[PDB]
Amino acid sequence: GSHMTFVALYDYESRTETDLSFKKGERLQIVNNTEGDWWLAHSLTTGETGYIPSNYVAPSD
Ligand code: NI
Repeated sequence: GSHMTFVALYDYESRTETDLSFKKGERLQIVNNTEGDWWLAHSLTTGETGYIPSNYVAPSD
């Protein structure tokens, strides 16, 4: 709940208001994971927030 972050595996460009654009290697907090395919995430690396494809991240663990 504050102990885990995820790492971006690939670059992703959002053209939607609510998606997050990110680069591979960013450190992300998962905010909402109620759905399996799209998660609300916050990038600690950029300070930006938005939905991400869950297949584009893996736990940093
Ligand atoms: Ni935690």
